This record gives sequence, C-alpha cells and structure tokens, in this order.
Amino acid sequence: ETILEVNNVPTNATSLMERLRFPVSAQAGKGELCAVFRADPGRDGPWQSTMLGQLCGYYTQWSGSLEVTFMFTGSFMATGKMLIAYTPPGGPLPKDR
Amino acid sequence: GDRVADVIESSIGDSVSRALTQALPAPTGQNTQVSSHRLDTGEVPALQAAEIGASSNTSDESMIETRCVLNSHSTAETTLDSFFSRAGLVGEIDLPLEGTTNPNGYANWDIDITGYAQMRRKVELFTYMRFDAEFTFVACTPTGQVVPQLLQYMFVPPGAPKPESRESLAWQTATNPSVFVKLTDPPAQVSVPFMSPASAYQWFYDGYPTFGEHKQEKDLEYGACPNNMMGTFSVRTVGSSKSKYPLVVRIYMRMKHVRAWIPRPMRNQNYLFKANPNYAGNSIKPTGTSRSAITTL
Amino acid sequence: GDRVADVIESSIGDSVSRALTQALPAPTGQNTQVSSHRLDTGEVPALQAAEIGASSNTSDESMIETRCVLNSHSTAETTLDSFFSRAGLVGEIDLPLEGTTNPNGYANWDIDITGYAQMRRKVELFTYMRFDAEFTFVACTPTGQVVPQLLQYMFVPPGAPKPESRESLAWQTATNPSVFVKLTDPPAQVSVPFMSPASAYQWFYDGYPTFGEHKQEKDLEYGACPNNMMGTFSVRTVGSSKSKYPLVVRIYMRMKHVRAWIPRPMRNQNYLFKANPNYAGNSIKPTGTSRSAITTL
Amino acid sequence: EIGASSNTSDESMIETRCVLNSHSTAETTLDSFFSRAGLVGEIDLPLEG
Amino acid sequence: SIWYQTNYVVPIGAPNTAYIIALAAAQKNFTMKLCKDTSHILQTASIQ
Amino acid sequence: SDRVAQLTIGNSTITTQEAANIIVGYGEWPSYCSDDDATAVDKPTRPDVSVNRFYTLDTKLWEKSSKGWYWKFPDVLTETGVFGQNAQFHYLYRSGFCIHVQCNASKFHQGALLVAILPEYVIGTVAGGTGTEDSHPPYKQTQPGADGFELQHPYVLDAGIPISQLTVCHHQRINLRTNNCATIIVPYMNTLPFDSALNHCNFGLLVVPISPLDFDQGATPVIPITITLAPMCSEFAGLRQAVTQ
Amino acid sequence: SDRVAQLTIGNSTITTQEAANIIVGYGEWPSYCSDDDATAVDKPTRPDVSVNRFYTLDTKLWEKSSKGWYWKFPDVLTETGVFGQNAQFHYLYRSGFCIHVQCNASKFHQGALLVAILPEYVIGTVAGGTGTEDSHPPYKQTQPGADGFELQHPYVLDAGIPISQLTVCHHQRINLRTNNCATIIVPYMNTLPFDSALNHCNFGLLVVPISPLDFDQGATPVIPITITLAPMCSEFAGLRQAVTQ
Ligand SMILES: CCCCCCCCCCCCC/C=C/[C@H](O)[C@H](N)CO
Ligand SMILES: CCCCCCCCCCCCC/C=C/[C@H](O)[C@H](N)CO
Repeated sequence: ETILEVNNVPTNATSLMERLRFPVSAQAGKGELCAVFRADPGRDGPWQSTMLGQLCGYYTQWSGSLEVTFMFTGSFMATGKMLIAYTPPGGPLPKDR
Repeated sequence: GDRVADVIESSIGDSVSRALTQALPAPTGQNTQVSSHRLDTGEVPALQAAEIGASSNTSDESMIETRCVLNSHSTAETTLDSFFSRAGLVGEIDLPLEGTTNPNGYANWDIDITGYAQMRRKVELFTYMRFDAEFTFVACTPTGQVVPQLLQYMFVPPGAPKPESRESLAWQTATNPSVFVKLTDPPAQVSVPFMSPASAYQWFYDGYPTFGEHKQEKDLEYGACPNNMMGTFSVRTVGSSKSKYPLVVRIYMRMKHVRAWIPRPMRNQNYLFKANPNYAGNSIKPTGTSRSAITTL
Repeated sequence: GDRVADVIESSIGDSVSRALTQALPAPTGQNTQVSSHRLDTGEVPALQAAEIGASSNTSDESMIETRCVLNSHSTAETTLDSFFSRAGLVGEIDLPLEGTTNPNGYANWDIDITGYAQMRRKVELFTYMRFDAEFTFVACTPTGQVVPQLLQYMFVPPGAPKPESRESLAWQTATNPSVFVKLTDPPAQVSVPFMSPASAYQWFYDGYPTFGEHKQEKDLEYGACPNNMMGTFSVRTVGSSKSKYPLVVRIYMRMKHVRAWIPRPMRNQNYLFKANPNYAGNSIKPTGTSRSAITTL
Repeated sequence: EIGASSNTSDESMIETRCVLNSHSTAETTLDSFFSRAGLVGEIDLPLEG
Repeated sequence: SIWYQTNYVVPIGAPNTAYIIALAAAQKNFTMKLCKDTSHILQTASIQ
Repeated sequence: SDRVAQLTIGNSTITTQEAANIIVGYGEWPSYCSDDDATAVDKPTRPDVSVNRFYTLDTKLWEKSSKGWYWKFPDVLTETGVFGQNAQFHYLYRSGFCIHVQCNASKFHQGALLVAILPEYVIGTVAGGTGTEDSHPPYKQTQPGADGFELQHPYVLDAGIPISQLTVCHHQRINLRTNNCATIIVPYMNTLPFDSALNHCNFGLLVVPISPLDFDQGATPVIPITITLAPMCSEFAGLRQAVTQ
Repeated sequence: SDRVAQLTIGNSTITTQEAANIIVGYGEWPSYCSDDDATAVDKPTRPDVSVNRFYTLDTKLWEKSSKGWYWKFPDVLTETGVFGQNAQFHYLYRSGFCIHVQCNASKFHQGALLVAILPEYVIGTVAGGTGTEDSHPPYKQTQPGADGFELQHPYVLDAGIPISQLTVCHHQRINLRTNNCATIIVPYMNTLPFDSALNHCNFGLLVVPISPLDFDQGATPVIPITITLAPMCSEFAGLRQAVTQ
C-alpha cells in the first residue's frame, strides 16, 4: 500500500505535504460529500503517485481487482461513519447520497 | 442444499454450447455414387422450400444418372491460412526534404490496415479476426534508388508520449521495441503477436465508445472501436542535422495463425474514408454489368 | 443439468424455515436446585446487556442461596384454549314496535366482534387468529320477559342479496343456513368453522384494499380488511302481519381450536369506533396511577 | 498501524462468481522487463572543433 | 466517492478537524501486459 | 469476538465495531416459500444479488426535543433501484428484511433509543381532539415514503397502544454509552404466501428516543440517525405494466 | 407436423399455423457464460421468467412503394418492461434473442420479404452525395429506437454492402404464397463475454421487400408487418444509478 494523493488541490512548494490527506469536520447532517476521485491507475490523477501508478505506467494493459485502504488519523474520543461508494462506469457524479 | 422443486428440476445455468453441428474431416472433395433411373411416387429430391432459410441438399445422383468418380481434388487451398498469408501493402510513409507534409525528418503513422482498398476488401469479408502478423518495411527514394541512409523504426504503444521532433528524448527506446536498419540490406521483418484487449479484432463496431449526450460535435466517434487502436508507428533519419536523401517507406503485412468468425457480405462500392463505410450518394454503381434485354445475351 | 459453479454451489431456493428454537414439553413449572455461596472471579450471572435486546437469563440459584423445591404447579391454565373459550357478548340486535331504528320487524347485523370493548381488548392482544366459534343467541323482551314468539336467524354469506323487508323472497333459505327457534326453549347454539379465504384472521390490516388515487373521499377504506367481512346476520319475526312483542337478541361467541400468531401490545385508551383505532386527542390518560413524589409511596 | 498491507479477499467483501483465471504472469518478471536495449551513451567525433 | 454517513461527532477539548489518509494497493489476481514506455513523465533538454 | 461485526450481502458491506448482537426475528430466518404454502401457478422470478443489498434511506436529526419517527415497510423502497422498479411492475411480492440503524455519539454524550418492529402498525388519528368526528389519516401520513413521519403523541405511538409494552415485539436499544447500532433481521410475516407491494405495508419500524439527549456547550450539537436496510430472499410474481400507486 | 408451431417461453405464447421452420443461428443455442469465458468477479443476476418473454414492438405498413426497415438490437428494448429497466441500471449485459416477424395476407396477394440478421450493421451515409464531406449519421438514425428507420437506398443496405449477398447471414423469407412468419433464434455474438447495453448494438434486423406487393382493386389495401422478439438467457452484472443514455 502507498499513499494516494486524493487532495491534489494545492500547488505551491510550501504546502506540497498537504496533498496526502483530506479533511473531515462537523456538517449540518444532510449526508454531504467529502471527496471524489477516479479509479483509473493509468490516468493523470490521484493514482499517479503510488507504486501501482508508476509500475503500470510501464505497461499498456492491466487486469484484476484494485483495493483502497483508508486510515483515520483523528482523536480517540471522536467517532463517525463514512459511506465509501464505488460507481461502475456510465454513471456520472451523483448529486445525493 | 435445495428443497424447492422448481429449481432442482430447472435448467437455469446451462453453460455448455448445445451444438447441432459436428465438424467432420474432409481432406478431398466428395465422390459420386452410381444412380439409375427412378420413377417412384412421394419421394422427391428436387422440390424444396426456400422459405425455410436452409439451402439445397440435392445430391447430383438424385437428379441425373451419374457415374462413379473417385474424386481426389484437394481442398487445402481454400483454408484461412492459405488465403490470408500473402503480404499486401497496408501503409506508406513519406519523408521529403523541402515541403509541408513532413519537413522535419520524421513522420508518425497510426496503425490501421484500412488505408488501401485491396487489403481492406479481403479482411472485411469477416467481422472478427484473430491473427499474428509479419510486417515488412521496404525503404527507397521516390525514384526507386537505394541510398546509404540509416533509419529507425519505432513501435509506440497506445499511451506512450509521441516524439515532437527528431532530436526528442522519446527516441531513446528504453522499453519500446525499435528496429535499426540501413537501406543497403534486405528489408526488416518483425513478428507482431495478437495485441488486443478483446478476444478478437473487429473491423465493424456498431456503437459509440463514450457515454453522454451525443450531439453534432461528438458524432465522429461513431464506429471507432478502441480494441483496435494499436498505437503509432514512427520513423526518423537517425542523426542531428538535416539529411539530404528523400525517403519513402512501404509496409507489408501478412497474417498467420488466422481464425475468423461471423462472415458477412463483401463491399461492392468504392471506398471513401478510413474506418468509415461511406459511399457515393449519386454514383451508385450496380455489381454486375448491363445488357440490352433479358431474352437475348 | 447444471455446469456452472456459482449455482451448483449456491443456496438459492432455501425453502425450509431454519429455526433456532425447539419447543420442549413443560407440563409444570421448573424446579430449583441447591446453590451454595460463590465468591469467584470472571463468572458473573447478574450483569447483562439490555442493548442486545434479549431478556434476562438469570436463574434464581445464581443470585441467592436457594433450597431444593419440587415444583408441581401446572401451567395448563395459561394456554390459548383455556384463555379464549369463554363466551362474551359480541353484538346486540334491536327489534322495536313503534320507532325509527327497526320498525319493520327485521334488522341486519354485519358480522364483527369489535363492537363491545370487553371482548375486543382480548382478541387484539394478537394480530393473527385462527379459530372456530360457538355462537349463542339469547332472545328476550327489553324487560327480560319471555314471550311465545317464533324467530328466524339467517346467516347471509358475502354476496347474497339482503332482505329488503320481512315478506321478501330471500327468507326462503334454499341454501343459506337458518335457525328456527321460539323463545320458550333453551337458546340456539351453532358451530361456525374457519370461514376465511386467508390462512388466518387479522384484526389489524395496515393498508388499502383498492388501487388508484386515494383522495379525501376514499379515505374511509383504510384498514378495512376483506378477509374478515364474513357477511350479514339477519333476524325477523316469522309471519305476515305486524307482531306485538318487542325483541332484543344478544350474541355470545366463544372460540375453540385457537391458534394465534405475532403478539402485540394491548390497548390502554378508550375505544371510539368499530375497526378503527382512534382515541381521544385531548384526554390522553396514563396507564398507571399518580402519586405525590417518587421518594415516598 | 501494523505496517502490513490488506489481506482482504474479493470473496469476503462481495458475492462473487467462480472464475477460472488463466492470465499469465510471465510478462512482469525481471527478464521480461529489463531485456530491452536503451540508449546509454553517445560519443562524438567531429572534424574541426 | 466518500459520503458522510451520519456525521463526525467530537466532545469538548478534542479538536474540530480530523484527517483521513488513503492507501491504494493491488490484489492477488492483478496482471499486467504489453510493456511500454512511461507516459506521465517528461525530461528537459540539455542534461548537464 | 462479539463487539465487532460485518454484514456482507449482495455488493454491499456494513462494518461496525460498537455493535451489540444481531437479533433474529422470532427465531426464523427469511426463506423462500415452499410448494405447500404456494398458491400461484406461475414461476416466480428472483433476482439474486441485484435486490438483496443495503439501501441507505435518509438522515434524521436527533435534537433535544425529539419525539420519534416511523417508516412503513416496504413503502420506503418503491422508488430506489431495481427493487423499486420490480415492485412497480410485479403484483405478488415476498421478502424478509434486515434493518440496521446507525446512531453515533462520543463518550461525552448520553441518551438512548428504542428501535422496534411492529407488524401491521395501523395509524389512528385523534378523532378531532374530543372524539366526535370519524376522521381518518391522509395518504401522506399513512404511507409517508422514504422520509418517515414525526410522531405527534409518542406515548400512545399514534395508534392507541402504549409505548411501555412495545418490547414484546422485536427491539434493540441504541444506548450511546455502550453501542451505536441496532441490527434486526425480520422474516416475512403475513397470512398470505405472497402480497401486493403497493398498498399493504407489512410492518412499521419505530425509532423513539426513550432517554433524552444531553451534552454540554462545546460538543457538536447535531446527532444524526440513519436507517440502512436490505431485503433478503426477495421474490416477485405476475407481470403487468408500470403503475405507480 | 411441420406447418404448425408454438413458442412458449416465460408467460407468453406465439401460435402460428403457416410457419416454415425455426432456424437456429449458427447451430448454437443461447446459453450462459462459463467460468472460463467469464471476466468479472461479481455474481451476475439473472431474472428467469421476467425478461425471457415476447415483446411486440411496433406495427409497420407494407405499402406498394416500400423500401425496407431496420431495427438495431438491443436498442429497441431499453424502455419496455423489466428488461428495459434492468439494462438502464446495470452495466454488463449478455443475452441471446428469438425474433419472430409476422406478416399475413390472403391467397389473392403476392409478395416476398427478406428477414435478415446482420451482426454489427454499421450505418454509413452518402458523404454529401458526391463523396467530399466527411459526414456522419446522426443519433436519431444510428440507434432509431423501437420505431425503426426506413432505408433510403436499400440496394446497398445504406452501408455499402449489396443486398444480393445478404443471405450468407441468417435469413428466412416471408413469402405470402406459402408462409406468413419468419422465426430466428440468435445466439450471443460478441468478442467479449459481457457488453454494455446502452451504446453497443450487437446485430441489426433487416426486413426488406424483395418481390413487391400486388393485389387487385377490392381487397383490403394495407398489409402490416409486426416484429415480436424475446431475449433468452439474459444476464446482467454491475449495479449503478439509473442513467438513460
Ligand atoms: C516496430 C513495430 C511494427 C509495428 C507493429 C504494429 C502492430 C499492430 C498490430 C496490427 C494488426 C492490425 C490492426 C487492425 C486494426 C484496424 O486498423 C482497425 N480495426 C480499423 O481501423
Ligand atoms: C346462523 C349463522 C350465525 C352467524 C355466524 C357468523 C360466522 C362469522 C365468523 C365469526 C368469526 C369472527 C369474524 C372476525 C372479524 C372481525 O370483525 C374483523 N376482523 C374486524 O371487523
């Protein structure tokens, strides 16, 4: 497993370390959206900075199942639940949970 | 286990292909048996129904009085390997000196065998093909002369960055297969495997590769099958400065270990575009030739 | 047969009810074993989790020091047949002489046991019931007097034409079951089987019986289950001219061969309508009784 | 936090089907990755310079 | 996509904003084919 | 070995680490109807993994002055997915359920919830306050949809039956001290082997806060409750055109 | 013993007394994909009797000056029934077909029809008449829907291929002298085990009148042609939200 740059928003060199983790916080409780990214390991995006995105840059075709392991780095007394949905192609960005 | 009776006595999940036909060995043609005169009732071998869809099963013996012929004509010529293993011209790459086509000593050619009409009409007899290849690159001046010039062929797979110019850093071929030939030798010859993500190529693909609202701007992606876009072929004159000999490269492909599926009608009209079965709207030419009347020749 | 592996090793079509419980015979109450003092670690029989949803499994021996008691208290009183086989008043039919309720010597009563609050609260402890019946019709004057009058009870199944009057031609009972009694005899008693199209009755049916746009006119059909509309009960004074004795009929139903499914809470508020669980909006009365404080009695 | 990766099979997360996979892994070996000749140096020999 | 199922609940004294780190891998049925040149890199001219 | 659990069915998965236990409704697992119980003569269709999966319905807001909510099943699943498109075309319908209610809080919050399954929960109104008019509940209150409906008088459950005896049916408690989820597996409870899926609602889910919420000023003030449910051993019979209601 | 036939599959039944025979496409029956051919790792759903049934598409009008029609499959079945609602939610798709074209006339009418199955029938346009512009067919001509599309130049089949060699594929003839229906069973023909059901049309049905219609003044002047088709061994894989195109 290698770190997947989901939050590839910042540009400048003084904040390039912020492109490894994405923030969560307290919402209004409406089933909001946190983050979204494509699942192509041969595209310019979050998968480009893994060991799978550089070793499948040297190959044309790939097969098999991917897996994305998350990790929570918050407090111990703070809980929460997240829905991590995967959409097969054809379906666009959803507007609601 | 199972306790319901409409599943244990069901046929859901039949995976094997229940075939009605069974391929028999036939090394030569079929012989002819001796037949005599027959004047019976009920048994008619000359009357059929074309509305059924099947063809005629009338033997020659059931229509005339035949003779016994031990036929020994071999059918080893009409097979798929003896029909497609003949190298035809599939592409031509130009490298001029002073011009506007390729004035920088390099030219990029996308891989498609549907550029020339003589090879295209044979491979579009079928819908799905599955073959290896033997490419052959014959390089010469436009006047046919052979000059002492070194050339580099490069096979760029789909995804790799194309060379912007002759001195670009993509020509260093660390993983791309490249062929270095001069012109004073026999022409180069490689062997390309079956390089498709699908199980077979397809020259006719009815549909779109993308999703979304297909309007007038995105209409040109119809019929572009991405199981056939095999990359880009690139050539250059191996050096830094400007060359002084004009070049013409010709590509010859022959197929081997050919398997073909689902035959279809062959085209009779003129071709107009690559990977696009357009035709002339006003000039619709009939297949045969015309005569004066039907009662005479 | 089957050749795929995701069906021959699947569990689609499991018909048997995989039960976790198994009913054991229990003719009397459970005895008590001798228990001594226990001062161990880890093994705690008094601490549970009510968040699990299951109840307490704490035996009496694991909490105090008990004595051996051979308990012989029979549990044959709390069964379903020993709880419902007591005839209660389910309906009353009036037959006056000069009035506006039933001035024509006949009255039609729809069959429902939810008209009187004392029988209704017992049968609405469960959701589904399946019982026979023993009806009993005790007829008397409003002053309790018994007069020499002949009466005809008629059970009208759902669909048959109701009698418009006393001299109507539906009283000829060619296929309807009828009971002819006087009043100077013991009261009539019949035995009604389980007459439902469903597999059990239901006193609570959440939903509508029809389709379509349910608006403000068609809102009264909510909760009207048509697996319980068993028809119409009809009485008349058997004769042509006007009678001269007022009548009151009382109906007493007791259930036998009772099976009940899916228990539910019992009602604590006052009833207001038939087959309609309405209650008083302002007068919501608590179940228990109130005191001054919680620290004292 | 242990440091090891995920050992979650595909069957323990969704309802799968039996697939007899026959994709060869003979392309990703070391000999099939490095045995492609690349340019490692260039030597110049001019006349007047 | 990552959607908030319920919320992120936090008591008094603990901070407001937490962070999630995503780590991607491959399975035991992963297979690659048709070795090529890498695409998502470039190189400036005139090294040294 | 008991606090953590995972529910894998279809292509969905629920993982929770503060679970209590998975209750089983009346000791009976959901199953398919046998040949003895069956009434119809046509072969019933049964999509295997395309309907037996979790559907996250809606997010509620457990405030301080909450009363309760109720969802009528299977009314909540007539517009979602292939299950919501099979129950509009088909006539007969048979399925168990598997209901899982998440409600999370910190170790500084306190409160409890009662998650109940009441079969044939018949809504009754107040009869005009005094009990004179024969009023009836409207269509937007009887079958509320996927958004539920707030209880107006939760002590009598808006049906005349008291709340203190609700635990004779299926109940699990979301107490924000020990657990955070309540999972119930409900079998198919009806007098008929099949049933229409557009008018008859089999059972009603009841989520009522028994012990109220409490926290001090500084914690986050909104606590959401989410319902997540999956049909199990679904069956359909009898095709027609698509009708909505 | 051969003129009459009956097709019972699902809850539908076609009975005809002037049938010729039931042709089988390429000697192969439709079936389900084996474990060797399968690529996906999720379990495919398979509604048994709710999608394997006949769908009567539309009624055409065979007039005197008719040219032909074509229907792209399976584009015609994305708005009809449970099959039209499963192919909108699912991603992968695999099915054979069973096409049955009725066309009736009396014993005083004459004419013939050619019912053909052309796999990957790619529509090409006339390139502006002279053959200079790189034009492309619009979306309302490539995938016409359930209403078909009239052929503009039927001799070249609007694709550059001549009509006289069309019978190398599957063909039955509706000759109004002997028979009145043409029944074709098509297996699943694609290079992939599964396929998307919203962009790729597998094969195209072609109904072209070879011999024209003729009758005298006094018979009824309109002769209709109706297409009736049923998928067989349908399978779907991969759930998502409902997208139309
Ligand atoms: C130095 C390497 C030589 C270049 C080798 C190229 C290998 C590509 C395989 C050739 C097989 C024919 C590809 C067929 C595709 C057709 O053009 C499309 N279906 C129609 O455009
Ligand atoms: C002479 C014949 C005597 C009449 C016999 C009547 C037989 C009807 C069977 C009685 C069983 C009770 C019916 C129960 C239905 C409840 O009223 C409804 N579920 C609620 O209105």
